[PDB]
Amino acid sequence: EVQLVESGGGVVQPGRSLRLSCAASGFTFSSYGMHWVRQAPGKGLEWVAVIWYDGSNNFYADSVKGRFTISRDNFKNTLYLQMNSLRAEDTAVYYCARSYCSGGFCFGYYYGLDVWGQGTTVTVSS
Amino acid sequence: SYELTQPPSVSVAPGKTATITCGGNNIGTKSVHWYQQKPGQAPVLVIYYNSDRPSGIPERFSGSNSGNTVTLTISRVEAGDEADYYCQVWDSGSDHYVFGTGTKVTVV
Amino acid sequence: SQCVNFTTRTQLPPAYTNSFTRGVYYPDKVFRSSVLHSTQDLFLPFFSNVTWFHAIHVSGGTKRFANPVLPFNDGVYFASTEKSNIIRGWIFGTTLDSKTQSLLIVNNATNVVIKVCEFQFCNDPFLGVYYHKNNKSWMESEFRVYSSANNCTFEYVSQPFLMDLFKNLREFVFKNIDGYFKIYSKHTPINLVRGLPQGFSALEPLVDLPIGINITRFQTLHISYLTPGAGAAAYYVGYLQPRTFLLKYNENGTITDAVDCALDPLSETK
Amino acid sequence: ITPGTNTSNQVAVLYQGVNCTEVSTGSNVFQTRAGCLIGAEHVNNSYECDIPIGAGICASYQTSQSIIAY
Ligand SMILES: *[C@@H]1O[C@H](CO)[C@@H](O)[C@H](O)[C@H]1NC(C)=O
Ligand SMILES: *[C@@H]1O[C@H](CO)[C@@H](O)[C@H](O)[C@H]1NC(C)=O
Ligand SMILES: *[C@@H]1O[C@H](CO)[C@@H](O)[C@H](O)[C@H]1NC(C)=O
Ligand SMILES: *[C@@H]1O[C@H](CO)[C@@H](O)[C@H](O)[C@H]1NC(C)=O
Ligand SMILES: *[C@@H]1O[C@H](CO)[C@@H](O)[C@H](O)[C@H]1NC(C)=O
Ligand SMILES: *[C@@H]1O[C@H](CO)[C@@H](O)[C@H](O)[C@H]1NC(C)=O
Repeated sequence: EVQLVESGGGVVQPGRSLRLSCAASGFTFSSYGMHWVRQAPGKGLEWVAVIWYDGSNNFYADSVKGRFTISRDNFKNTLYLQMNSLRAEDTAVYYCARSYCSGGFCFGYYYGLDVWGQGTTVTVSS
Repeated sequence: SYELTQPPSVSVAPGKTATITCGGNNIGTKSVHWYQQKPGQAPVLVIYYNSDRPSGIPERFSGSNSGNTVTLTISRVEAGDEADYYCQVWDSGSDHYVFGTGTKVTVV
Repeated sequence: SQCVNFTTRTQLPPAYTNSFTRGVYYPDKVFRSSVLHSTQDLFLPFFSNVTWFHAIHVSGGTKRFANPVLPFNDGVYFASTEKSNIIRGWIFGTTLDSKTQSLLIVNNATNVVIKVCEFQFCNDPFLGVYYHKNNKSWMESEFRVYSSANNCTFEYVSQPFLMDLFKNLREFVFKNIDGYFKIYSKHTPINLVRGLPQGFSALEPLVDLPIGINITRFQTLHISYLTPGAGAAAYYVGYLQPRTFLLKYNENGTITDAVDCALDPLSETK
Repeated sequence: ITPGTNTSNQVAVLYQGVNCTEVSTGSNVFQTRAGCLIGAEHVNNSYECDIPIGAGICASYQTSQSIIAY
């Protein structure tokens, strides 16, 4: 039953905010580090942010630093992405993905994003 | 930022093999993962830890990382293998997960 | 860089042992042959109390065991018993924050780095390695020791090398005198399985750095072996004191034996 | 007061001209006319003088060997 369900996407004008969600079920959510990866239409994959298994560490992408905030609720099995000061270049489909944490470390040497969500569409247009 | 280079497109005949080149700086010291994304759906991990396959990926896929030569290999190419492939690493020198530019694999 | 945070921070209880007769080093660089020479310097007194800890280099498992910050006093004899090079270096200073200068002596796989800066050290200084299965070799790729380093007053990077990632005993003496941080070192392959080995071995001068800072505390830096998912290294700390020592030089110049004059009336008579 | 280091590392200490109260300090104190002797077992036997201490008091190393004063 391992699955990831994104939601919260929508159509928004520049400057406005948006909170994305990613419901996880079928596995041990607190044992995986969660990622956000966006894909602009017709373009490649771009890594957004990561949060470790217990939310003690998080790393952001330069393009979203200072505007995006990542968080997780471990008693609800949900990953969040707060997106403020959105720009037209934030238009993409946003994916969440899991990756196994070794023993308190979610660097990504031994494991990759083995399970991806369906995705949620974000469009920023005037 | 840390750059990951890939050839934009690779063409192969069915039954032959395709080789996809991931270009990185000191990538011989990094652990490369590969993702297959057929148009319309989310990407799928096909190679992790440079050469390990997940439980469901067929044995036709394999990866290498030897002598600054990280490579995804698909033997006995089928029409269903027509997808975009990305390499991906964790670059601690910049605290960034970096995805490659991508390679479109069309089957001639 | 950016420090790695640990939610569960603990440290093993300290343990106590005895210095036996180690810590002797060459005070001067004068060739002396087949003679007894007497000098009063900061020496590790014979049979001195020593505090020893462990450097846990593997997690198998979400508990971060941290090294303790120890006093420096007048100088330190620091020894390490390990198979692989787990102990990588130390940080020295008084406040160990951005308010004062701080010395950092670390040994990454490429070369040795010595920097004296206004460091803002991490809560848990981290050095992480991962095993490259396709190359059958370990590669260190995590170095998160300090979050900030400004107004540096010293930098030194040794020539690159390849560190190999039967125990090894690595002994050092650190002495902060007259603006010079003097380090003496010695390496021997020891056969012991637990505890500091009893014996005599003169430490040779490694290097004296004109750092010119005040040092009252220090902390040890170790390596972490990242594993997908027991023989940890052990280090020992003793403190120097102003003592008069009688050193015995053989025909080739090696210090073969020493007498701690003030240890006991017998040594005073010697 | 010491025998040869070739013999033992055990030694006795004489504090010259002091009382055995102002005084490392083992449980073998003995007040000689020359001072206070610490670490030598006083013996009622009489032997030849081996290590002179003074006032007719001498010290030897004898048997489990130990420094004795006599
Ligand atoms: C070493 O130190 C401990 C306390 O730190 C003390 O109890 C012990 O007696 C000391 N050993 C010696 C030989 O003085
Ligand atoms: C470095 O020193 C200068 C003056 O020596 C001071 O103005 C500056 O603030 C210092 N750096 C930091 C980060 O405070
Ligand atoms: C000095 O070195 C020579 C070199 O063989 C050796 O024969 C000699 O024993 C050494 N001297 C001492 C005192 O060990
Ligand atoms: C120590 O005394 C013994 C006699 O018991 C003698 O054989 C030996 O030569 C002495 N040691 C030295 C260094 O002369
Ligand atoms: C030593 O001191 C005690 C008490 O202080 C005194 O009775 C005794 O006579 C003294 N003996 C000598 C030899 O000074
Ligand atoms: C020596 O003899 C005296 C009596 O003459 C006695 O009081 C004393 O305890 C004796 N000492 C020893 C060590 O036997």
